Amino acid sequence: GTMENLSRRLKVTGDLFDIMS
Amino acid sequence: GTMENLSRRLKVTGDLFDIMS
Amino acid sequence: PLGSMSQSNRELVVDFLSYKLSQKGYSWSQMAAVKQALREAGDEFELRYRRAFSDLTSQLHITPGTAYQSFEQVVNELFRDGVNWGRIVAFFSFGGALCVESVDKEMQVLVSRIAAWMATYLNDHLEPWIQENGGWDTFVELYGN
Amino acid sequence: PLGSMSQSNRELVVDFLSYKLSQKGYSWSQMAAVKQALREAGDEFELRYRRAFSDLTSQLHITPGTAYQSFEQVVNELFRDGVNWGRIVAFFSFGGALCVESVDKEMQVLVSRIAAWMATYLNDHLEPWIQENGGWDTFVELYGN
Repeated sequence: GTMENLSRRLKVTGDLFDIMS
Repeated sequence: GTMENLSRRLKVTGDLFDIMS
Repeated sequence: PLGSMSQSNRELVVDFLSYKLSQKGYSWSQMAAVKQALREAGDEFELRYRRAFSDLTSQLHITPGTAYQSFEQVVNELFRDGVNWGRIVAFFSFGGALCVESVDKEMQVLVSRIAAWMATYLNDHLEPWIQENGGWDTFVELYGN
Repeated sequence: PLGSMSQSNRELVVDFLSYKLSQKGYSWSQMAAVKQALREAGDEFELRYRRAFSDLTSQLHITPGTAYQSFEQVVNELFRDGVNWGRIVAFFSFGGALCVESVDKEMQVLVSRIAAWMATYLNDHLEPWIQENGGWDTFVELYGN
């Protein structure tokens, strides 16, 4: 859905952020 | 006198600032 | 009203000095360090985010009557399967983008509501995890400077 | 010192969203528009100042015993022959540089004292001029971006 896609983009960008720290 | 000179530099910079507005 | 001129001027002083010290790098409080680390982590998160997708602010079609339900849904899916510092950063950036989108589309009323929804979610569902994982201090160590 | 009481998670939210709104140029209150305007004028003041001269933290020779007299002498001379918004900006930038110099030299104790001296000068000696000249909203009209 509309917000399912948003939270997926947020989730994956945050995870990338978390790994790089 | 150190403080008088700093006062002068602040006062003239403030006035140029005021003029450009 | 009695005393508000004086009070406003004290807030300007505090705000200007604080802006100026943190501008020059000096973290004086404990939460000052956390805030500084959060602001910069937010900036980096959004730089990566917009470099990979559109602007984080364009991905949201929100109205005052519908903002709450949308916010709680996006956040609940973001943490549905775990918490980590990066997703917590994503959670702040999302809220930040909601607020920017709201002021831009002339729904300024939503700003302080969004802050409340964030604080309530942060205090109810993120703060236990934070305490188990070293507190905000561990975050400052991982994402500051 | 400054902001020693703003340590809640709710404040962390409020701080992050404030940063994001003003980073994109949006104010959420009349006070917010004054703070943003004041911060920007100070930056622009200091860039103008440090080009024509040295950075204004470089010249200062403060101690706890002389800080007050130095602050009052400079400020009294700044406004000796009148007030305007430019000089008030200079006044804020001077206080800011005193604070930065103080922290840089490991005299952090002076930050809160300087903040009080600025607030006191503002409320007793500048505030009538501010009121007779349109209040801080007029400063925002002239110096807001």
